[PDB]
Amino acid sequence: LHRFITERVVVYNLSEVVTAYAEWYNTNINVKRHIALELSQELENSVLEKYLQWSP
Amino acid sequence: KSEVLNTSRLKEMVNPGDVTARELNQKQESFQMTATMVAASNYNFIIDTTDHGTWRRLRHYRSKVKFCHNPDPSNPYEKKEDPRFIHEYIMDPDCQNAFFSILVYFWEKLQKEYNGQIKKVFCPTIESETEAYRKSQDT
Repeated sequence: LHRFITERVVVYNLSEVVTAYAEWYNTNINVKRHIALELSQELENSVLEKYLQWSP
Repeated sequence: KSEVLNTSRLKEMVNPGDVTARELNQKQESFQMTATMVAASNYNFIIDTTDHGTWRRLRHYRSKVKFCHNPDPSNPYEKKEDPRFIHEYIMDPDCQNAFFSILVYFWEKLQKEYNGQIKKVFCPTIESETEAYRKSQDT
Protein backbone atom coordinates (compact mmCIF):
# COMPACT_ATOMS: atom_id res chain seq x y z
CA LEU A 1 0.00 0.00 0.00
CA HIS A 2 2.75 2.48 0.90
CA ARG A 3 4.77 1.33 -2.13
CA PHE A 4 1.91 2.19 -4.48
CA ILE A 5 1.20 5.43 -2.60
CA THR A 6 4.80 6.57 -3.06
CA GLU A 7 5.21 5.30 -6.63
CA ARG A 8 1.96 6.33 -8.31
CA VAL A 9 -0.18 8.42 -5.90
CA VAL A 10 0.54 12.15 -6.11
CA VAL A 11 -15.46 13.43 -2.61
CA TYR A 12 -12.85 10.70 -3.21
CA ASN A 13 -15.26 7.98 -4.29
CA LEU A 14 -12.19 5.65 -4.26
CA SER A 15 -13.33 3.80 -7.40
CA GLU A 16 -10.28 5.12 -9.25
CA VAL A 17 -8.04 4.28 -6.28
CA VAL A 18 -9.54 0.80 -5.86
CA THR A 19 -9.16 0.02 -9.57
CA ALA A 20 -5.59 1.34 -9.54
CA TYR A 21 -4.72 -0.80 -6.52
CA ALA A 22 -6.41 -3.98 -7.68
CA GLU A 23 -4.88 -3.68 -11.14
CA TRP A 24 -1.52 -2.91 -9.58
CA TYR A 25 -1.65 -5.90 -7.26
CA ASN A 26 -2.93 -8.17 -10.01
CA THR A 27 0.13 -7.12 -11.99
CA ASN A 28 3.22 -5.80 -10.23
CA ILE A 29 2.72 -8.22 -7.33
CA ASN A 30 1.28 -11.60 -8.34
CA VAL A 31 -2.32 -12.19 -9.44
CA LYS A 32 -5.35 -12.50 -7.17
CA ARG A 33 -8.84 -11.27 -6.37
CA HIS A 34 -9.03 -7.94 -4.56
CA ILE A 35 -12.36 -7.72 -2.74
CA ALA A 36 -12.67 -4.13 -1.58
CA LEU A 37 -15.48 -3.79 1.02
CA GLU A 38 -13.13 -2.73 3.83
CA LEU A 39 -10.26 -1.87 1.48
CA SER A 40 -11.50 1.71 1.80
CA GLN A 41 -10.86 1.43 5.55
CA GLU A 42 -7.45 -0.11 4.83
CA LEU A 43 -6.61 2.84 2.56
CA GLU A 44 -7.79 5.19 5.31
CA ASN A 45 -5.36 3.33 7.58
CA SER A 46 -2.55 4.56 5.30
CA VAL A 47 -0.89 7.95 4.83
CA LEU A 48 -3.41 8.83 2.10
CA GLU A 49 -6.10 9.14 4.80
CA LYS A 50 -4.88 12.59 5.86
CA TYR A 51 -5.51 13.92 2.34
CA LEU A 52 -8.75 11.97 2.00
CA GLN A 53 -12.47 12.68 2.39
CA TRP A 54 -14.08 9.85 4.37
CA SER A 55 -17.58 10.94 3.36
CA PRO A 56 -18.48 9.97 -0.26
CA LYS B 1 -10.30 -11.82 5.62
CA SER B 2 -13.83 -10.46 5.51
CA GLU B 3 -16.34 -13.30 5.29
CA VAL B 4 -19.59 -13.41 3.31
CA LEU B 5 -22.65 -15.03 4.88
CA ASN B 6 -24.62 -17.19 2.47
CA THR B 7 -27.98 -16.38 4.15
CA SER B 8 -28.37 -20.13 3.69
CA ARG B 9 -26.69 -22.91 5.67
CA LEU B 10 -27.49 -20.54 8.57
CA LYS B 11 -31.20 -21.07 9.22
CA GLU B 12 -30.40 -24.67 10.15
CA MET B 13 -27.62 -23.35 12.40
CA VAL B 14 -30.11 -21.15 14.28
CA ASN B 15 -33.65 -22.50 13.92
CA PRO B 16 -34.45 -24.94 16.79
CA GLY B 17 -35.78 -27.66 14.51
CA ASP B 18 -34.06 -30.65 12.93
CA VAL B 19 -31.41 -31.00 10.23
CA THR B 20 -29.88 -33.91 8.32
CA ALA B 21 -26.30 -34.54 7.21
CA ARG B 22 -24.10 -37.42 6.12
CA GLU B 23 -20.83 -38.67 7.62
CA LEU B 24 -18.05 -40.46 5.76
CA ASN B 25 -18.20 -44.27 5.61
CA GLN B 26 -21.88 -44.65 6.60
CA LYS B 27 -25.42 -43.49 5.88
CA GLN B 28 -27.20 -40.16 6.39
CA GLU B 29 -28.56 -39.13 9.79
CA SER B 30 -30.92 -36.52 11.22
CA PHE B 31 -30.73 -34.98 14.68
CA GLN B 32 -31.76 -32.02 16.79
CA MET B 33 -29.55 -28.92 17.07
CA THR B 34 -28.91 -28.38 20.79
CA ALA B 35 -26.09 -25.86 20.39
CA THR B 36 -25.08 -22.35 21.41
CA MET B 37 -23.31 -20.56 18.56
CA VAL B 38 -20.82 -17.69 18.72
CA ALA B 39 -18.46 -16.21 16.14
CA ALA B 40 -15.99 -13.35 15.93
CA SER B 41 -13.63 -11.68 13.48
CA ASN B 42 -11.55 -8.54 13.07
CA TYR B 43 -13.16 -8.01 9.65
CA ASN B 44 -16.78 -7.07 9.06
CA PHE B 45 -19.16 -9.74 7.81
CA ILE B 46 -21.47 -9.59 4.78
CA ILE B 47 -25.27 -9.86 4.99
CA ASP B 48 -26.68 -9.53 1.48
CA THR B 49 -30.36 -9.79 2.46
CA THR B 50 -32.58 -7.52 4.56
CA ASP B 51 -35.70 -9.63 5.21
CA HIS B 52 -36.97 -9.95 8.77
CA GLY B 53 -36.59 -13.74 8.70
CA THR B 54 -32.79 -13.42 8.74
CA TRP B 55 -32.56 -10.34 10.98
CA ARG B 56 -34.93 -11.71 13.62
CA ARG B 57 -32.07 -13.95 14.76
CA LEU B 58 -28.44 -12.82 15.23
CA ARG B 59 -27.03 -10.41 17.83
CA HIS B 60 -24.17 -8.11 16.84
CA TYR B 61 -21.78 -6.45 19.29
CA ARG B 62 -18.73 -4.19 18.95
CA SER B 63 -15.95 -4.46 21.51
CA LYS B 64 -14.49 -1.12 22.60
CA VAL B 65 -11.43 -1.91 24.73
CA LYS B 66 -8.03 -2.65 23.19
CA PHE B 67 -4.79 -4.12 24.52
CA CYS B 68 -1.33 -3.04 23.35
CA HIS B 69 2.18 -3.58 24.69
CA ASN B 70 2.37 0.14 25.50
CA PRO B 71 -0.72 1.46 27.35
CA ASP B 72 -0.91 4.73 25.44
CA PRO B 73 -2.64 7.47 27.49
CA SER B 74 -5.74 9.50 26.56
CA ASN B 75 -7.58 6.20 25.93
CA PRO B 76 -9.30 4.41 28.82
CA TYR B 77 -10.13 1.59 26.39
CA GLU B 78 -6.37 1.09 25.88
CA LYS B 79 -4.59 -1.26 28.30
CA LYS B 80 -1.62 -3.64 28.41
CA GLU B 81 -1.64 -7.32 27.47
CA ASP B 82 -0.95 -10.07 30.00
CA PRO B 83 0.94 -12.90 28.25
CA ARG B 84 0.36 -15.02 31.37
CA PHE B 85 -3.31 -15.17 30.33
CA ILE B 86 -2.37 -17.15 27.19
CA HIS B 87 0.83 -19.00 28.11
CA GLU B 88 -0.77 -20.05 31.42
CA TYR B 89 -3.89 -19.19 33.48
CA ILE B 90 -5.91 -21.34 31.04
CA MET B 91 -4.41 -24.78 31.69
CA ASP B 92 -4.62 -24.13 35.44
CA PRO B 93 -7.28 -26.51 36.83
CA ASP B 94 -8.34 -24.12 39.60
CA CYS B 95 -9.09 -21.34 37.11
CA GLN B 96 -11.25 -23.75 35.11
CA ASN B 97 -13.10 -24.80 38.27
CA ALA B 98 -13.73 -21.16 39.20
CA PHE B 99 -14.96 -20.39 35.68
CA PHE B 100 -17.29 -23.40 35.81
CA SER B 101 -18.67 -22.16 39.14
CA ILE B 102 -19.25 -18.69 37.67
CA LEU B 103 -20.99 -20.21 34.64
CA VAL B 104 -23.30 -22.40 36.73
CA TYR B 105 -24.13 -19.46 39.00
CA PHE B 106 -25.03 -17.36 35.96
CA TRP B 107 -27.18 -20.21 34.64
CA GLU B 108 -29.03 -20.33 37.97
CA LYS B 109 -29.45 -16.54 37.86
CA LEU B 110 -30.91 -16.72 34.35
CA GLN B 111 -33.18 -19.53 35.56
CA LYS B 112 -34.68 -17.73 38.55
CA GLU B 113 -35.24 -14.32 36.93
CA TYR B 114 -36.44 -13.56 33.39
CA ASN B 115 -38.12 -17.01 33.49
CA GLY B 116 -36.05 -19.18 31.11
CA GLN B 117 -36.30 -17.34 27.81
CA ILE B 118 -33.27 -15.24 26.89
CA LYS B 119 -35.29 -12.85 24.70
CA LYS B 120 -36.56 -11.10 27.83
CA VAL B 121 -33.51 -9.38 29.38
CA PHE B 122 -33.17 -5.80 28.15
CA CYS B 123 -29.71 -4.72 26.97
CA PRO B 124 -30.22 -1.35 25.25
CA THR B 125 -26.54 -1.28 24.27
CA ILE B 126 -26.86 -4.52 22.30
CA GLU B 127 -30.13 -3.52 20.60
CA SER B 128 -28.83 -0.06 19.70
CA GLU B 129 -25.56 -1.40 18.31
CA THR B 130 -27.36 -4.16 16.38
CA GLU B 131 -29.69 -1.53 14.93
CA ALA B 132 -26.66 0.51 13.87
CA TYR B 133 -25.15 -2.62 12.29
CA ARG B 134 -28.39 -3.32 10.42
CA LYS B 135 -28.35 0.27 9.15
CA SER B 136 -24.99 -0.65 7.66
CA GLN B 137 -24.71 -3.72 5.40
CA ASP B 138 -27.84 -2.33 3.70
CA THR B 139 -26.79 -1.50 0.14
